[PDB]
Amino acid sequence: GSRRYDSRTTIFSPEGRLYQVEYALESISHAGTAIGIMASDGIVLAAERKVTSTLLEQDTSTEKLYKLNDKIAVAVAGLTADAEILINTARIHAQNYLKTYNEDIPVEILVRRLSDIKQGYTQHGGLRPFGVSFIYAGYDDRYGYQLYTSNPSGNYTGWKAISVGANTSAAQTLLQMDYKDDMKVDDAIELALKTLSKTTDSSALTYDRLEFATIRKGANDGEVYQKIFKPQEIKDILVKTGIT
Amino acid sequence: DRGVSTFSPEGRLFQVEYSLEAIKLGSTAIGIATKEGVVLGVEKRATSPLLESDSIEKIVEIDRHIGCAMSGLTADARSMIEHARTAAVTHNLYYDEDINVESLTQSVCDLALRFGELMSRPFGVALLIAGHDADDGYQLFHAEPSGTFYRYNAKAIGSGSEGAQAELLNEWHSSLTLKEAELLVLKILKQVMEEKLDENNAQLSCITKQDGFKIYDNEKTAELIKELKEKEAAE
Amino acid sequence: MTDRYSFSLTTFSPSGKLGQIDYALTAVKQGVTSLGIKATNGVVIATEKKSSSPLAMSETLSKVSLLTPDIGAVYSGMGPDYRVLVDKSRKVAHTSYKRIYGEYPPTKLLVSEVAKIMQEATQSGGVRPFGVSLLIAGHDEFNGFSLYQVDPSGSYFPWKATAIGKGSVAAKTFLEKRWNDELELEDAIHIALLTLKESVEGEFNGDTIELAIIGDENPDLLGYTGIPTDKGPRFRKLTSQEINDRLEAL
Amino acid sequence: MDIILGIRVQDSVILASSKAVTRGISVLKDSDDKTRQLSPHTLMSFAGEAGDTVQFAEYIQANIQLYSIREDYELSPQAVSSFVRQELAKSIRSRRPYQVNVLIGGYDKKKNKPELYQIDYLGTKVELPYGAHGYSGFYTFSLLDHHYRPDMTTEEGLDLLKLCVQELEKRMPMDFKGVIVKIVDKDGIRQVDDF
Amino acid sequence: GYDRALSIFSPDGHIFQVEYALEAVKRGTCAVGVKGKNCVVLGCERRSTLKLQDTRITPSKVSKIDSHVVLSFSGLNADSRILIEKARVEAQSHRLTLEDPVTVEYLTRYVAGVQQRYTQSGGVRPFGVSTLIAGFDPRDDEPKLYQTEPSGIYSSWSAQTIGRNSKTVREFLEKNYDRKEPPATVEECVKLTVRSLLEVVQTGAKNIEITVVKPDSDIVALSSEEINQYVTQIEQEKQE
Amino acid sequence: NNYDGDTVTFSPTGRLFQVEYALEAIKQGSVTVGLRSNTHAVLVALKRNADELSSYQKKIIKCDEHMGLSLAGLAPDARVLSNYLRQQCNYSSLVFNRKLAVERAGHLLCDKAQKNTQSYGGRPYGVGLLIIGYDKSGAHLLEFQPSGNVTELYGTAIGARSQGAKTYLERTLDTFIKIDGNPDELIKAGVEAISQSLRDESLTVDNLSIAIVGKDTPFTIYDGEAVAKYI
Amino acid sequence: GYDRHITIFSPEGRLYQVEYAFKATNQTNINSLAVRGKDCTVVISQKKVPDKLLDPTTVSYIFCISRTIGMVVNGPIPDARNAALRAKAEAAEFRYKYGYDMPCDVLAKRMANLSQIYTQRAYMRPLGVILTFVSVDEELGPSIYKTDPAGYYVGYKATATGPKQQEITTNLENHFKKSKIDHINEESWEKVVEFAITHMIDALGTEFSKNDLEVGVATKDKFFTLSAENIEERLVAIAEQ
Amino acid sequence: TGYDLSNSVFSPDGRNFQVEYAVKAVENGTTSIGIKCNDGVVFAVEKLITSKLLVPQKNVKIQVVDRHIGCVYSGLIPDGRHLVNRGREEAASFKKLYKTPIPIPAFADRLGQYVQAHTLYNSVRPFGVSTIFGGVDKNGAHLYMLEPSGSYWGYKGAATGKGRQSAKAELEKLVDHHPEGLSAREAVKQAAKIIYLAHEDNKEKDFELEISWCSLSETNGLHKFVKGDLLQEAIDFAQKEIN
Ligand SMILES: [Cl-]
Repeated sequence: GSRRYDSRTTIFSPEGRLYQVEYALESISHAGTAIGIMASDGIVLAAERKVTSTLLEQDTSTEKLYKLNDKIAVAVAGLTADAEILINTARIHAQNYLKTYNEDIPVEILVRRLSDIKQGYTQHGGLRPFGVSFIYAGYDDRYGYQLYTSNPSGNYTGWKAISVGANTSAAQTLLQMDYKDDMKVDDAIELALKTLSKTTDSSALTYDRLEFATIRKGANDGEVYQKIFKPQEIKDILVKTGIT
Repeated sequence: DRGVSTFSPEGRLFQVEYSLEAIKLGSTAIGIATKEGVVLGVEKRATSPLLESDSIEKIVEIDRHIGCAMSGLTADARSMIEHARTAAVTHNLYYDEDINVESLTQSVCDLALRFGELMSRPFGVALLIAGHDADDGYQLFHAEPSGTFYRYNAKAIGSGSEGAQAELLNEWHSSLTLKEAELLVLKILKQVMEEKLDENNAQLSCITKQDGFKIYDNEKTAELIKELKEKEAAE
Repeated sequence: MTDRYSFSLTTFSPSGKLGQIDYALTAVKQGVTSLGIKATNGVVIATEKKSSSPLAMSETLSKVSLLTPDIGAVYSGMGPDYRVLVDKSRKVAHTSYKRIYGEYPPTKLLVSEVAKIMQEATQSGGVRPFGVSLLIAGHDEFNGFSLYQVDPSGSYFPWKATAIGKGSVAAKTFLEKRWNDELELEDAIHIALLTLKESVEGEFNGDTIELAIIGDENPDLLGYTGIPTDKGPRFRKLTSQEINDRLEAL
Repeated sequence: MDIILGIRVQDSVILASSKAVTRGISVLKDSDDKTRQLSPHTLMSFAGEAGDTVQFAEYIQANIQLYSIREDYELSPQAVSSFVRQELAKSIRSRRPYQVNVLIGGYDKKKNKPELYQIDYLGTKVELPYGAHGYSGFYTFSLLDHHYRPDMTTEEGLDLLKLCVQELEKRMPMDFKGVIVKIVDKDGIRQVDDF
Repeated sequence: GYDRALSIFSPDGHIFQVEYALEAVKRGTCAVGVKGKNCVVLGCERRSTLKLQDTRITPSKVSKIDSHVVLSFSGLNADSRILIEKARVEAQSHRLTLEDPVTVEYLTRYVAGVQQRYTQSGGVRPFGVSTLIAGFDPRDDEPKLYQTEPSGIYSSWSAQTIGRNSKTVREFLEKNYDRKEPPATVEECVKLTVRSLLEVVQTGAKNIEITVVKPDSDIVALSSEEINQYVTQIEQEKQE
Repeated sequence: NNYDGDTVTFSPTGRLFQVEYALEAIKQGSVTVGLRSNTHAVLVALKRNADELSSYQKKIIKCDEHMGLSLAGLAPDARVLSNYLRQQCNYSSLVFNRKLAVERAGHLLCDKAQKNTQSYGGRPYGVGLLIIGYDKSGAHLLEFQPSGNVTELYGTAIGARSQGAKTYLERTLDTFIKIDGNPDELIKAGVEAISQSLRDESLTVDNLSIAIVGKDTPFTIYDGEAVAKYI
Repeated sequence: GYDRHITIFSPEGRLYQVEYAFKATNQTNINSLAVRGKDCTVVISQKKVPDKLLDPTTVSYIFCISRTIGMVVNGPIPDARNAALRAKAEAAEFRYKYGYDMPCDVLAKRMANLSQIYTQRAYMRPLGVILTFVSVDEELGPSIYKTDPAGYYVGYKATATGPKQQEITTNLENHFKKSKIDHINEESWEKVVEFAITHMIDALGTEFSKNDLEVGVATKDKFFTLSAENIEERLVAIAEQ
Repeated sequence: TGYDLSNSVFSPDGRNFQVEYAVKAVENGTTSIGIKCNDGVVFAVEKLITSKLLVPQKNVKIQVVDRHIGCVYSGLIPDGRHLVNRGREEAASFKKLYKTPIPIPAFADRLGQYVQAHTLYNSVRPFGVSTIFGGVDKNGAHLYMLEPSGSYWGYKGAATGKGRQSAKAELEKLVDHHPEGLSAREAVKQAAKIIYLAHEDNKEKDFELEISWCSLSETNGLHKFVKGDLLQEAIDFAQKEIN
């Protein structure tokens, strides 16, 4: 029968590892680097695009940074199509919570839900896991500014600064060196771009290669603003920090 | 790989035969039937001295007139016990009477071969089901994961079983008293156990018509162990 | 008489590769060349009509397909896989959009829906991925003209111009030299015909080439008059004669 | 179940609920507490069809207590009231709807404000300075329209509530056997034992 | 649906998927449980490979199942959430129908039953998790500490450890824990728990988490500075 | 070899190995004999024990007042198949007020066994059955094999060493068929037939199991001191 | 090498089960041909009855799908009949739902889409057949549309299928290169059948008796197969000029 | 290699080896035949007497479908019964909806499509029988033979099982020597002879002859078993021809 052709995607190895999760993480290690840095007055999300071509329409393009609601955004590392399945589920969960309680979803609750979906694909159903790691950047009135990551295992953890995708070992050493707790958004912007500038496999870091975003509580009269940077605005912040 | 319900060339189900190997690795359980009652005893086998041994529940009540001892993957027994209890109570609800020991055993054994590609594998545990009813009197049954059950005058299961069974072969007779059967279970358990037998690492129980199924106190079993030591030293 | 293939047939290998997706991309590489170029006032998509026999009527086989009145699609790879995707793409444009909002979806969202269907064939039980890459050109009121590529993984990217299939590496280089942000639609058609001539071996004419545009509204192709807001389809497939006219000024 | 009242004052919410349980000809009980604590700073009173009332109240209680353990956090009164409303709005188009009307009195610890929500069996939610379900409101709303001020103390709120109960004891046909009164404030929920 | 028998017997009578789940537990960070005369303490390891963490918002290792019962674990973190959620739901369901909170033994028996079910159900793998479940029964002052594992067996322990290098800390506890006279106070019990973790942890106070559970729903988590005082006192006595 | 992993696979010579392996489980089972005359039909079964402390495994199962079987192989599979026969006998009675024909009972067992040999996931039944009965066309004896093949016979035997009893019956055919209106002599012939399959062990009081059905005789099972007469 | 057993991609981007289904197509060792007239569409196929014990009237690979649509199959008869029954059901259902007769090209598309599903879904095998659909369509006129185990389909001016398809194909190609038209310029279907048989004789290099051929003819509003005696009349006319 | 391990897999030839392996089970079985006559059909089968203990005339192999169709098969006997059970359901639903009894060509395709369906998936095994069947309908007599692949054709004479070559040779002589046709009573006699001649391939164990027939004149177009004097007359004719 059909048993012959079953890869068995949800089993332990003799060492007690999940084969498919480990191999999915190997896939993610080749994806473009994404960095999240959390400051006292905001969060930065910076990410490197993978497909440099002069003919790619950049201003209408979105492979890395996605909006989940007005308060929460994600940076993607891995298969973009897999990520969009999960993103649309997370957008729905947020609106279900808003409909039920008449309050915006707390960041951790959204993260846990997505992380539980990923977990399920490793324990039952016989399907391959999602080849995606997320950096979640968000704000709520309980914990304020929060950074999380999740990976194909369905495990999630909180961070002051973090990287996913390619060259994370190198990236995390550089962040651990220059990060301080009293840091601000403008300084964190500079740190994010400098870290990508050194870890990048490309010859030079340019505006056409980056997706950039900030979550500030520096809107008019104590609200929170999500800014997804336009190409010209990424070009300006590259000149300002002194990279180009 | 290969089917879960596959026959071997000798005409045996692979998974059933492999579950019998799991049962050999389990702790020893012994049952002896008499005209005064049926005795059930087990080796507890704590993995460490910090483990509170009284929480090791390898002897279990099914109804007032039916007790049960287990050996093998003891976690698998919980759903079998749950089914046995429900079957016993349900039959009392439908018929206003105690359920026969054989019928209860048969109901448990009907679960056994419900596996395939229903549950994904056979049970990895054998049961000694002991009880009393008005029709066939005091009875002891051995329920396997094959779906087969045999009645026994006496039976040992688990790691020391073949050694214990040969000893039960010589010692059992139709005129055994209940007191004699208690000592005989303690004797044979002490023989096959790795660690030295005492009230904390071994447990006795019985089922009589008058008092029903009773798990023995550690203080009561301790006296029977002391009585055993003296009678063996006596010759 | 059971579907027992409830498990994934695409899995991660030790190196992190999804083998079936890579192999699907290889099938796309073997397929005939197709391209897309975006102008200021339009978009063009084009491909070769590789006829399997001269007895076969190549007019009946449509490689360039209307999805909505303002959106068109072309492919490289396995033709039957493309055909069923066009059927599903047309239907999902109605079910998940037009029957809700009373208007056709914008290009990017229809692309997103097609992408979703292709992703699911990359993860669901008992199926292989689609062996095609699509080029989807379209127009909508708020985004303007656009051109998208969709791969077997479900991933999609917006392009100013690109090519896929057989001679895509050479064709993409040719387009990099010729493309600028001030191109008119006629200039983009001219560049499309020049680019496509390089990858074609045999005959090169209106009968062996399939080309369509997303351009101005065509009220003459609408089929009715009396509603000022309905101005006609922006999708138009160029005729055999219309292609040959432009090949003389080539 | 007959009379449930609620009044929101300066720094607290007071709920008053009748003690009688009557089946047909006989008053079976005269000490029934028609309320459940949903969280430490949120109390729900209820009235409606026999059986449905308690089943619904305990079901909501279980769900809010589950949320509290999972997040190690107390939902705001507004959030609890929206959850309750959705459950009732779902219920009304079921095979057999919950015939239960509720008042939710809570103290929001974030905003430092008392809040009173009135929700009927259809899922009709309103936030109010004072509320009532059933025939009670026909007598008590006019009173409260006259005597209520937003800056009243808890003691003034209790006196205003005595004036409501006296009016109901004078003019309503059913003997509702007095009321159990409970206060919800910054310090939690407590029962006024003498009323 | 995906029906494939993943947990099956092998010729030697072993279920490899269950045994390989125990290896996932062996990999997990160390967790320890010690019960005193009038308390239970749950100690947990935090691996210091992960710095630049946010300790406010990171999932804590000890989880409240109800106001009177706690659950810690060793193994796969994602798997543990599924057991914790099911246990939390069952705790409220028990209150709803029995009008009484769960006993610690009952909650353990439920979690253990879920773990067992995943060893003989089609299309699923076992949980790569062992748990320590601790607390006090309602209106009872006797301390309770139980352990569960992927197979579904459970049992009661005077003291117990699970996870990486649990062999070493179990060795320590077997010689240092006296049954005739357990840790009489909260101080004595926390000290013995920290001492036992200091055998394996090989770092100061950031890598140790302590949670004290007392009768009548009195659960509190110790801070870094409070734990660091125990670490200081243990090593100063050791220098002799 | 490569073609014995499941029941859905033919071998290159057109064989179904899983079915043949199930057939092997019957040969390992204890011996049981069936025979009949024109008036009565008899089952004789050698029951097997685990050891001296154990009971002897029951071999004979009653299906209706006029029909029953003896088993050899996996006993739980005999329980499943006998339960199915009990239900089909019962359906015939409740719906049509009709005792189920023994020939039709065989056809139903055949078709039930067959479905397990053609579909994936399932396994063949691991047991052989001897069905006796008395219906509107007189006494009947059937042999069931879990391949699906069911055969009507004057006499037969199945299990370990069953060839000995089967040869005896092949010689005795002309004698025992004529034993009409004499149940004790027909049982004697069955007990003498099963004796040809014995080695080392002999027929004791709790070893032997006999059943009979006939003209004015319901299906009744004899065990214990009830069979001491025939030893 | 389980990528050769089920319909998943090999490293080369190939589906081996589809390719092997194409080889099953020629198992019968039969050649078919289809051409278009002015008013008609003719399909001819070789008929081989090796066993004397066979009833020759029941041996056929031409099927009447609907009143207007005929289908000839190249491939084994079980798969041919599977395809025939489904096409009949699909044609009838189409008429019921949409109120007009299913066009030849639309039925071809539908059957091709079904074939595509078997190349993408693992539990279903491809059918080892090539299906040549013929009609005189009320909109498009004389029509030939052909489907294969890949789920490919296309319209044809004329076509051929079988072991010696290339020899027949080139013969037909060369005729249409001379005439410079997409069809057989002939009024009666009888003469179009005579053309079809003649050009198969030339291409295969074999003579035919009445029992060696099988013929199907589509006209406006009906498709029908010829009897042995109707074919004999055709063979006599070919020989006499 | 590995192409023969799973049903519905094409080999590089374009063959389904599992179906070809099912044919080997058919070739292993006893001989069964069919003869088309003037106004009907005759079926006959070889039943091997494994033992004296087999009750004569009791283990009936030929099966009726509806009241007008006869079915006989060689190979795995239970697989044949499963196919006839389905055939009976197909004939019943046809008669339920359309009133008229199922025509023989219609019935042939119902079996054909069902057998063919068991070559489409790896979750099922092909049928291990070749089935000879037929009867009388409104358009006259029809004889068919159906293989494990689902393949079937109409026949003047048909044969399958271990003695098929011997039988096929004898049937071919009848077709040549009787072009105007064979009578129903003649076909019964000839069917007996052919089974007796085909028994030389299974000559170790003695056998039992079983015949059935449908004929417009002799049975009113209904399926009946040949019994008593007419059976013995056919046995005597067969015994005379071998000697
Ligand atoms: Cl379709």
